[PDB]
Amino acid sequence: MTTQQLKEKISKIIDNFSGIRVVFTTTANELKLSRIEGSALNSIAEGFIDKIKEDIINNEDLTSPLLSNFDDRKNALFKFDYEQYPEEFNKITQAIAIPPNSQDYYNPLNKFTDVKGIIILISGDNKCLALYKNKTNLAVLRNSRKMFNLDPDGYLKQLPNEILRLDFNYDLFSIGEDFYIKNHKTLETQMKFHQVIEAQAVIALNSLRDSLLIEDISGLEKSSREISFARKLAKISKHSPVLGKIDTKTIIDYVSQHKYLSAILQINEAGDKLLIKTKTSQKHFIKLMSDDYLQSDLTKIIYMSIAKDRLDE
Amino acid sequence: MTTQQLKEKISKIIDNFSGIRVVFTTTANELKLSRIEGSALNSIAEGFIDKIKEDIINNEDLTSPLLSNFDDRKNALFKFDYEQYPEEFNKITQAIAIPPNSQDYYNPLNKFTDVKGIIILISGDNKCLALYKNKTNLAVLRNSRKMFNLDPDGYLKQLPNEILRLDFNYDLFSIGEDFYIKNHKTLETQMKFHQVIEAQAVIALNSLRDSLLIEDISGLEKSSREISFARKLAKISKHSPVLGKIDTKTIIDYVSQHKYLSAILQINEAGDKLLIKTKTSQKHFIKLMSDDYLQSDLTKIIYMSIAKDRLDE
Repeated sequence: MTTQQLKEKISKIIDNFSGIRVVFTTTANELKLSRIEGSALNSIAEGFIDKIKEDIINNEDLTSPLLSNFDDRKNALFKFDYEQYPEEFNKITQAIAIPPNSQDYYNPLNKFTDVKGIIILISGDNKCLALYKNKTNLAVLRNSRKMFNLDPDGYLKQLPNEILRLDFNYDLFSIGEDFYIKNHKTLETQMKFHQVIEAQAVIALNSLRDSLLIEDISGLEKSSREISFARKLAKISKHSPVLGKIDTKTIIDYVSQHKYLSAILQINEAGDKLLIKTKTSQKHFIKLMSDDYLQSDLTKIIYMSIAKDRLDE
Repeated sequence: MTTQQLKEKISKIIDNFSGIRVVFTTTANELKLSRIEGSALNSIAEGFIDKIKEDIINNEDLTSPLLSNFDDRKNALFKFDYEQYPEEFNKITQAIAIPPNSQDYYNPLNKFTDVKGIIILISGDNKCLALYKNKTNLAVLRNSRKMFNLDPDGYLKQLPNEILRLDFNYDLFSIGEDFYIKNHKTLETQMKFHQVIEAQAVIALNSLRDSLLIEDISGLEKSSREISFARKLAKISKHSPVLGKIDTKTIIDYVSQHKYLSAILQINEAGDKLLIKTKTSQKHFIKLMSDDYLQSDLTKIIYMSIAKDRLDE
């Protein structure tokens, strides 16, 4: 389901906006309905609709690649292509379909410390888009305290620091039965997705040691505890057009002949394995199995692709 | 000044943290000093240090490219390489150097509607890093409203709507005499940099007209009122490895041979100029002069680089 089709689904919901209702997900994994005032609700609706337009509708550089094809692209919504739905995904699926007559409402004596996330149900064209935000530390919003009598020298101090936020920023959303991610840190941390990524990264590490391309993998095994390397290891494990496709000797000779790659990735003292241990050399070898080292067919200049897309498909 | 040098400067300030003091910049372009309570000041220091570490120190994939070399890369702090300092740049430069004994303090009767931005002066290793935050449009809170006496009759509703925010999110910062941008929308909008960008885009249009490579520029001028195309026109005007090379016939033949481009970028009946009228053809020609169409010398697959880095340095 292409990016343009995502745009037309979003515009069908937006331009036929039917209603908005907000679901709080608690720490006990029960969807408690909210009690947002009508005027604030209209303001919320307006702001979030504008945010959706700015990020999807009028966003011409909006790209929809796979989450397992993780790269560094701003204004990019990743398609969730994994088999494992963290419990909040199922909670959002059920959040789509609380019947309107339900009295399962959120008691506000909970002081908004039970609030674990916030679900914004924007409905349109008889469909229901669902946004998810989290309950961050309340940015520490300090207001001037003018205790005095009722203070031109007062000082700034957060008073309640229990007030709900929703700074108009979806971390992820779901249309139909298709989930999209904007703030990946939320998925890997709050929803505890790092397990899946680290397991796929271990699969990649095993394929690398079994491929016998490098000499000492303890460098990569050390770097695999960080998630910034685990995502790239998972990307290589699931999408590498180099690992498992081109033979090892061709890769060794490619590094040898490639002037820059040889100077960036040092070659082994023998010549059948590679010596890749330091953080930068690890990152370069990672970008090597990612096929990010590309030469121009016009200007004949080599580049370093942070984000790329196949054109033949 | 490379990215690693930024990393060691930032860790020098962080690991030798000496103090933090906050300056409010008003709408009249005068730096009024703040009155943040000590504990809240401590929370600010803590949170902003964590954000700085997460975005610079512990960010292993942090890139520091030029602002005029704008591409779509997350975890990237753009180096301000223009000659024109928007007024807030000078305001931050002067914010670095308010003497500690200054009593030019912000009177809080202003209800924080005079607050135009917020300057966070994080000092360390006898240097002063300076963060800048603004009041983003898409920002809102909600507190519970309910009372009766002091009965489930009440709703959630924002009431003060004057409270200062300072989400732990810097839009840009300045170390020494080197400015870096994170939230580019803040620069192009609040600081009104879009004039400079549109001027560079008109310069690019003129350079394209002088190149005599295209036939009709009316499409480009229509799309140039949008800023998302103006940034790409500025990138081509200052960095294009294709524009500025007088070889239109070579580019024509390249497009002809290029399997993908030939279907999108049509050649005229005389074969000396290009036919670029539709938005899609415009976007493809833009990514063409950006040298984003790159073929692998290993997998022999053509790709579309959203973000790239020249490797020669």
